[PDB]
Amino acid sequence: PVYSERGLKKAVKSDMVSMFKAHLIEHSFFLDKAELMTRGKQYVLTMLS
Amino acid sequence: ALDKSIVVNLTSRLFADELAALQSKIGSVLPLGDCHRLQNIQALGLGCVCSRETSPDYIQIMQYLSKCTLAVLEEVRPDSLRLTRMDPSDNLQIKNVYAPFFQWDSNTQLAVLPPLFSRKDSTIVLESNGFDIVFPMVVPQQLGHAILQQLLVYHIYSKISALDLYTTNVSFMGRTYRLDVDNTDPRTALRVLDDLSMYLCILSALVPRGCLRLLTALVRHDRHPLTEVFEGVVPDEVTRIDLDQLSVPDDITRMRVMFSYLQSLSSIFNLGPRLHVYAYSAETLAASCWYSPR
Amino acid sequence: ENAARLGRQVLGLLPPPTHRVSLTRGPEFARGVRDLLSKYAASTRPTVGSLHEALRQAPFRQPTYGDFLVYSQTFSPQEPLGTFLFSFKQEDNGSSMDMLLTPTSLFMLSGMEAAKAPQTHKVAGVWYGSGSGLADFIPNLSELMDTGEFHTLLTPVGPMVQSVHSTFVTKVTSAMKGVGLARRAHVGLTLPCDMLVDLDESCREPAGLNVTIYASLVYLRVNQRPSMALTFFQSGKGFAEVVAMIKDHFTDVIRTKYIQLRHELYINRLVFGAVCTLGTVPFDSHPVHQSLNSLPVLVFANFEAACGPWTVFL
Amino acid sequence: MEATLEQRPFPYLATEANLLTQIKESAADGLFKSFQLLLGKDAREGSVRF
Amino acid sequence: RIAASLVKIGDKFVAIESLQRMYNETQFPCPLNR
Amino acid sequence: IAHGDGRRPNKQRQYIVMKACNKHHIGAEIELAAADIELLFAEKETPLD
Amino acid sequence: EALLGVYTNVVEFVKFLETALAAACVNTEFKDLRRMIDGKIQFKISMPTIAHGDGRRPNKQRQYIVMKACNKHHIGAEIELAAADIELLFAEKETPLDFTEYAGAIKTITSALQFGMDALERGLVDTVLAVKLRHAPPVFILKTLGD
Repeated sequence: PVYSERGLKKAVKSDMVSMFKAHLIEHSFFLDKAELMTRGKQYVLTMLS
Repeated sequence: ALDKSIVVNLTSRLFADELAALQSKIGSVLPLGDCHRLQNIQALGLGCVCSRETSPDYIQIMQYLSKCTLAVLEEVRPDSLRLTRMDPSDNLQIKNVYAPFFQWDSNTQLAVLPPLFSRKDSTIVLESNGFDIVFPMVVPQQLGHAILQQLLVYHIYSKISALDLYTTNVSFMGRTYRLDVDNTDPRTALRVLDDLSMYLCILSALVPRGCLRLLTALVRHDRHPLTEVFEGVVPDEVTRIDLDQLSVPDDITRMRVMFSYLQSLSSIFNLGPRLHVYAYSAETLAASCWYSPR
Repeated sequence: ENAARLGRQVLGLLPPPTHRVSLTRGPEFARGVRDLLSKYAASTRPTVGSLHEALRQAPFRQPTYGDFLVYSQTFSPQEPLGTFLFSFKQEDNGSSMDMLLTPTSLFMLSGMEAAKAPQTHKVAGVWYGSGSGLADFIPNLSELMDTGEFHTLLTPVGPMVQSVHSTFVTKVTSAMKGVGLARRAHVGLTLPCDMLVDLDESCREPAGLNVTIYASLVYLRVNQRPSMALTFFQSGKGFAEVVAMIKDHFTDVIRTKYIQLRHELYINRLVFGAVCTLGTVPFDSHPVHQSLNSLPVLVFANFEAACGPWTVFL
Repeated sequence: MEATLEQRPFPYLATEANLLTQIKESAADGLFKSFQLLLGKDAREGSVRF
Repeated sequence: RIAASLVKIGDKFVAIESLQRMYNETQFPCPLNR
Repeated sequence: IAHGDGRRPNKQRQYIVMKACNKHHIGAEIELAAADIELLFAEKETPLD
Repeated sequence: EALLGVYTNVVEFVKFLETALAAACVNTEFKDLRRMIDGKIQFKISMPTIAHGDGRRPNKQRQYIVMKACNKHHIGAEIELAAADIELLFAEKETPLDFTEYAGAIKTITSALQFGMDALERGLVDTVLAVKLRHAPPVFILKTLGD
């Protein structure tokens, strides 16, 4: 709710579309990123929780 | 009975200097924003429309003033301001406080006006809070219209020129007063004058021919007490309409249509709301008026 | 037994008695003041019984209903309850009749264009099969629009409360002051969205106690014939602004009107419009959109009616 | 015949879960069809008639 | 009896609240989201 | 929340939400043979029958 | 056509004396706060000194007069009640359909009066948290002033 306490005006919607894109590039295919990450098994667990 | 009270919470304890300036203004009408009980100080006074950094627009302030709800101050604490408010028909007590003093009596009208004669006298600052309470002034209608008379004269001639005894001074009975029109925005005061120009070249288009002839039988022949602006020289345009004959069934329409555009000029010579005073006590300066908006 | 049930209903709706504290005796003053202060202290606490005692103080003024009597072909049986009512009183009829004009029935007398009114033109034709039964009862639908005297004949009345429609005579009850009680619910005034033009919409003005509804009746020409157009407005900006705001709405009409008056000048032709003051809606009570059979109709609540004389504007 | 909303005074039941999160926004941008707001003067049980 | 999640910070015991639940029910913005 | 700033305080609010069912249909298929239904009836023949 | 379920929120709130915020404030509930106008408690605070034997003038005891005041906070909750709601609160009832109509006016008023009483317990926790934030300077100012 911290993003939309004020209500979905025109500047909040634009501020969420930038966050659908930033979460789609980084955090997608998260179980395939666990091999290359040295941290690994704790990244999946904070993703899946 | 019903409740009507507006307490205004001071978020910081105001000083001892500016507490005496508020308590001198007790019983003074001031317009606030909303009709509910707990009110912020930044919606208390008239200072939202009469700033310091920008040029005050005395039409726009007065235009703003017949929108608002109006309240009467009753108690000034160092922590709070308690105000009763004004129902649209309720007998309420009021006090004559304002510094250009004018005598009131019973069966008079009053009208709430922007601080026209002195802006600095009305504005008292709360530097312990960051806001300035701008009081209006309440003035009877024979004087209250008379300032709107003199202010509409000023925005015509000062646009012609761009002198300070005729265009600015307001002649009350036995007194003259200077208006504070030095640094003003005229952009809405010319909007009223642009609305006069439509009615005034309509009232000139249907002047009755009989009333033009009653001047020419009186401006040079006899003495009337208020015709003395006109001397024995008649205007040059009155005789250049006199040249045709009189006719009653062409002047009944020129009076009926002239009758309706004089009712329409009460949308262009408006004061604010009215305060029907029914009692007055000069030993206390404490009247008791009867409120009516519009 | 059944007469005693009414004794409990009348004696439960009576006003509360005024406190009679005797100021001449010693102990009788002490026991009368104590019952003022044992009773205000039980009207201040937030318990339910203190709120149960607080509403019997009823300073209510009342609506004053007017009983009209209209021909049934100048007034539809399909009228929404809450329609505004006018009265056209040109002459003295031989019988005690009256002509009540709703704003969808005054659309057929006016003949204003359907580009202005797309939805109330389809409605005003399906209720009025020819438009002749209205226009036959006014013999001066051209001489009252030329001279500019039609607004002098209408008196505003109020919203509609009851419509007993019959074959030849329709009984119409209005509410001329106050909030009209149906005949039991409170009837709010219903205007179409086609006619009502807001002024409070914008891209911080004071939240005043009250907002008013005006009625403008505007003279103009269509098909090189005299006609008119009635619109409704809604704002609480005080009388000096709104008359200056209605002139901004009719900027496109006056500029297309005096192209013809620049040719020829009659003094019957100068008067243009008239603004009435219908009534006062309370602040921020938003109107609820409704549909009829699809007619967008704004119905208000707590609309008490007033009556202002028609003041000219131009 | 579609199913419609009705404001009749039903005997409503009590749920353990809260419902209040994101309701004020979801009226504006429609999370769900067929809702009706009720403000202060009109949020009550209607008078039963039949 | 008060319910609070206490944490030890060096030497002191300090409770930790979060009042965001009473502002998310009433749909007012929480004052700690400056 | 009732708080005493310069707000206009909110009255009591109320929402009403309507939900409805969603119908679903499932099909299946059985093809029985001709002679299967035919010889379901006659018996007391030879033990091969 | 069916009616498969009928459900409704029930609001519960942890009041002010059961939150952990009362570990940062002392709560002394007074009977009628409208009786006293301003609290003007005056303190006489005296600091200690170290006795030195250097060439300057000797150490004198010191007092500081600190004048702590009381800031008043006012809270209002508004409640709308319908006119037809309370017209049938006073009314005489005998049929069983008017007992279950009178139960709709006693469960509306007492639910609109636990509305305004709940809104004052939410107003305590707001107007303590608004006080704690108007007297909380940030770290970067106070870390070097606190040393």
